[PDB]
Amino acid sequence: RPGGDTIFGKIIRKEIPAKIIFEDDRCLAFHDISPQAPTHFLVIPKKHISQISVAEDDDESLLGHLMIVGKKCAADLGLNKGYRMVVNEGSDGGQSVYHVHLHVLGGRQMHWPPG
Amino acid sequence: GDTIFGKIIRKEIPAKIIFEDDRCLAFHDISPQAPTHFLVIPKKHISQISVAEDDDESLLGHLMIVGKKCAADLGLNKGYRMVVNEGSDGGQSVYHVHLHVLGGRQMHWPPG
Ligand SMILES: O=C(NCCc1c[nH]c2ccccc12)OC[C@H]1O[C@@H](n2cnc3c2ncn2ccnc32)[C@H](O)[C@@H]1O
Repeated sequence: RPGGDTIFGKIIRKEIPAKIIFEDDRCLAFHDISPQAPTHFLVIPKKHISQISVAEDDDESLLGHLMIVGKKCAADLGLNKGYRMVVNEGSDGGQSVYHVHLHVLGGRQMHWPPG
Repeated sequence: GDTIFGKIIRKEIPAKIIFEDDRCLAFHDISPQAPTHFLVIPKKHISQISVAEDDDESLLGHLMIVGKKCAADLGLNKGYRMVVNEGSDGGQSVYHVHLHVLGGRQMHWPPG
């Protein structure tokens, strides 16, 4: 299926409700249901890629697109004091959904280390 | 608006370089927050992700691809976390765009 089998595939296909921020032919941005900051959203590819470790060389511009859409959405949402973008890989990185996704967090001071 | 990362690109100060090509550089972070902690930066001086141009998408993606190939080469088979900080709330420490890659331990939630 277009978008894959994960929960994020179902969001892409409008089978499960989500609070969409932005959508184009390549990606979808929506608020996280378990926010860790005052603003916390995800940007995901519509093409299913399970995790960043298996991304193809030809997936470069798509991955870049996630970050451009992320920074544009942060702007549109009024994160003028800044934000943090996170991609997690595998067990050690902390991945509960195996569909590549960019976390964007802001509206408070983010601390170091980033987990 | 030169930065310390500009000096690193120009080879004017030491850094432990992992990988270089014509448009980016990966090197170990001087202040590591995990057993493995490196940066991937563009050679082009983009001050912060918030000012990246549309035309830069491919380059930003390249940082992530380079980062994931370096992680594999450094033996990070249990996973890793990639981070880009923007602005004071993001805790951006150097005004030259950089991708952090951290692994070699469990990374926690929230991510700061
Ligand atoms: O994979 C990850 N890793 C980060 C967290 C983590 C998990 N395991 C770890 C072990 C260690 C450290 C961190 C972690 O995050 C997936 C994200 O998807 C979010 N999410 C899941 N379902 C929906 C949704 N967001 C909107 N939705 C709308 C409708 N349905 C959903 C979820 O809240 C989470 O932040």
